[PDB]
Amino acid sequence: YALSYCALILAIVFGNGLVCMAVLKERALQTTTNYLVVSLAVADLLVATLVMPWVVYLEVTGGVWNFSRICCDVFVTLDVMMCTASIWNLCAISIDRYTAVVMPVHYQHGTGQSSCRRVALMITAVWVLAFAVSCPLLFGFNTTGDPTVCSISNPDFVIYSSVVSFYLPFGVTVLVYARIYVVLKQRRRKNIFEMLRIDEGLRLKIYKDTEGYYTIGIGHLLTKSPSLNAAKSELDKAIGRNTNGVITKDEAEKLFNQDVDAAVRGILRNAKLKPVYDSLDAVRRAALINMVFQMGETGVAGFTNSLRMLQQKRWDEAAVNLAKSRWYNQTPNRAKRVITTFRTGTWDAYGVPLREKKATQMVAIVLGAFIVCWLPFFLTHVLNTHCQTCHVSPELYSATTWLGYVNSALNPVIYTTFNIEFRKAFLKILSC
Ligand SMILES: CCc1cc(Cl)c(OC)c(C(=O)NC[C@@H]2CCCN2CC)c1O
Ligand SMILES: OC[C@H]1O[C@H](O[C@H]2[C@H](O)[C@@H](O)[C@H](O)O[C@@H]2CO)[C@H](O)[C@@H](O)[C@@H]1O
Repeated sequence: YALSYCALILAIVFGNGLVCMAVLKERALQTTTNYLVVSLAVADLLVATLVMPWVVYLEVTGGVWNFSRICCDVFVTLDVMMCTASIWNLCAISIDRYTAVVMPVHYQHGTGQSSCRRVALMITAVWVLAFAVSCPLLFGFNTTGDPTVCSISNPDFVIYSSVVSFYLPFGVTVLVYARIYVVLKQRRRKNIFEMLRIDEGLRLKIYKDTEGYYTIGIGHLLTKSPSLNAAKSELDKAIGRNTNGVITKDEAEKLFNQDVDAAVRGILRNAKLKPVYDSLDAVRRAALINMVFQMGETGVAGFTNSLRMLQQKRWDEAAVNLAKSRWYNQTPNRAKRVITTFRTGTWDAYGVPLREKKATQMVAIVLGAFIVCWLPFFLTHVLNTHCQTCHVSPELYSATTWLGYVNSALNPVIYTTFNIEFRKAFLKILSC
């Protein structure tokens, strides 16, 4: 393992040096996921420039350390800190996907805004957790039986780190990804009910809506009066018990299922909206209900141009038509999802986007790469220092460590493999 390590050294500063270059420059690649990928790329850049040079020195000698014990402590803590930073970032990303999968319509909205003061706080956390875990070595816990041997030999620390460095964040991510699978495997279609839940949202206490009117449950307007009494009075009336401002989920649901009925009926009694709704399909019908839910039977009746266009089955035209509206400027995201539903006649507007599936797939493999690279070590290093049946030759140990450092240079090879836009930006910086 003589020049091999030096090859790896450059491979790591090369790939992850690019990964950073791509994100910082490429507008498209500047997303919350990627920003965490940067910090993970930084964990590998530091490893290659502050830890592996010393790993290459201890390799040239037969495991003899001629430098200050203070210089050994720094070296060993950094090695722990980066590896701690890696696995934990990796977990931060896992949760990031979990939210993009479980709550996909909200994820897109909450990544398109001042969503850096979160990312900041996640990266920060991960590094500060990284440091605290490693710092004991710095303040004396790097004890060995000979000063020329520079290694983590402490029986207590090794157990601690193994849990906090690996078996905990690994256990988190594995159980997160367990749930990612469960959800994506459970491809339940959507309907009018799940649609409006997303768009309207569900609340149990009374609240003032966008117009300033008292509301509760899934967009149910209680009263246009400025009285919180009248609101509760109408709320009781609609449920059949003295609520006092609060309801249950299931109450909220039944109240909603009525409003949807009233919405259907309201349209069939309308002399403008009925012929449209008859010539629409189960799904596209659902988007008309949705507009009338948002805007009432007569407001929706005022898109004369678009209502005809939907009857004449001109879908694409109607969509470009409805964008030009005051409805769109007011609530532009909800419009985009209703208009897409009309255009396509599908619920891909409320699904998990392709872009995100492909990310969630990618970072499953980056995680896979890790556990394959680092699990060998954490089993060997634990069993070498807590020993009874030490079938643990130093030849093996050098491999398990070698394998662990190989991991760093792999990430950018995975990012080019599966992500097209990285692959695009990488050849863009290399082509100059
Ligand atoms: C089990 C807890 C544990 C956790 C972490 Cl993050 C560690 O650093 C990777 C170690 C560890 O042995 N480091 C020092 C060794 C010797 C120099 C290189 N390096 C191996 C990568 C370690 O024993
Ligand atoms: O506009 C018809 C609907 O009015 C209420 O719900 C609205 C209301 O306009 C307001 O709270 C807000 O803009 O959203 C919700 C629906 O989007 C009624 O409670 C509904 O039954 C009507 O469909």
